[PDB]
Amino acid sequence: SHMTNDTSGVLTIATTHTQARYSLPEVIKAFRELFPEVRLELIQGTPQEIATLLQNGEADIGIASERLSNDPQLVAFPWFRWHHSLLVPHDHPLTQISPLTLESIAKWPLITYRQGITGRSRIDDAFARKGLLADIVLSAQDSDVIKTYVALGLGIGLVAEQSSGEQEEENLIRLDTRHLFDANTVWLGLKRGQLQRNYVWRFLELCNAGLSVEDIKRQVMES
Amino acid sequence: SHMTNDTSGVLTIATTHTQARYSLPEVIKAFRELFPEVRLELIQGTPQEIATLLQNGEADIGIASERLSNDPQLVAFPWFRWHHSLLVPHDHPLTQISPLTLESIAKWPLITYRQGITGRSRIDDAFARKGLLADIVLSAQDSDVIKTYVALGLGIGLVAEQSSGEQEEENLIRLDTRHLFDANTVWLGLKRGQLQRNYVWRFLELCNAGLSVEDIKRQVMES
Repeated sequence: SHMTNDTSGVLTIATTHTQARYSLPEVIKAFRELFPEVRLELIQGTPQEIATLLQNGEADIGIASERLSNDPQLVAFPWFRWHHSLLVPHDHPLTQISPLTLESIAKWPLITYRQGITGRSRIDDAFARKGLLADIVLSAQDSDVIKTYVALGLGIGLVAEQSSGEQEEENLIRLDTRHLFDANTVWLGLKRGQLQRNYVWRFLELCNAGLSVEDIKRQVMES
Repeated sequence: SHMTNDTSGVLTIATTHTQARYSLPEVIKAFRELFPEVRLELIQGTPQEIATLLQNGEADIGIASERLSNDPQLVAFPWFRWHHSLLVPHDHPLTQISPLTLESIAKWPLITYRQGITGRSRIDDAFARKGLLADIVLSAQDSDVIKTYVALGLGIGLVAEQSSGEQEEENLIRLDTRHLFDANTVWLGLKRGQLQRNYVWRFLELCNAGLSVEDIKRQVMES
């Protein structure tokens, strides 16, 4: 097979709860087969921590939807795009509405992410187009807390579509609302101007077949 | 409790992933029956955030295992005690190793809470008594990330025992390690010298048959 079979080292990834649970596992699987002798470590944190770990060299790759593509000291690459969905009890009024609207949604107590995490600004901007503030009864740092309080009757949720919405957890159900909110990007961030072991560049290629190692590198070293 | 049918206001509780998921829901159900007209809001955050929100009055009650009982500006009451347990795949060597010792566990990749959160220091200290550092292969902000990576194969997990609760892990098993680590405590904190609405005082009581309302007030106020 491959030439990367005795490649060794330690790849440290810093990431959020969202990608840790809903996107990375697949990629990690692929990477462990490809690089069996490379130790992989993860640190979970907020976007702001992820950016600091990057600028200190405490992590090799940072993965999040916020603050990586706007840091002078990093360089970030698109991984995939995603949208929020509505998470509601299986028989909630909103399930007998249609077309779903922002007006519609703004009527219910809302359970979603704190500011500056998992696309929260997209939710806010969506309502702002209609002059509205959302009724936020729970500010979560993760989709799992959201599911708990939707199940518990406290309000409806806005979550990342990939948080599976919640397909398994029965009595809950995801309603697609692509038409109401703008898209998000998950970013792959590296420290600007910093050389990296081979398995680091290879790792970006595994998340996004659309990236080329040459172009990524040429672009980290621009400065 | 028809005395309190028309009690109204906003109760803001600040808390961690752990209690938001595994202990509060029950209490919150109780509270919503008792106080149907009071609006309940939750903020999820790190223990240090929680302390700040209390200092600022941005939250009425703070609930966490760390940093509340040692802040000069807060007053904290014990809610209950809890221990870590060991989360491993169904067919893992550790399920075949018997008596489970620190030294044994120390051999494997650990997936556990980051320092400062969900009793991590009970873990570090336990190991330090044996001259050991744990191999942290993933440092987590919450127990669901830990579940995902243990399931994936990355390593074994040290998790709060209470996170087993619901939809309990398919092909994972919890091994009892109370004899190996010390207990943790979950605190209920209020701002010291702060006056409150009647329902805040009740929430605390509702949480703990131990404390009475008068003793809570007396002790928050005494300084």
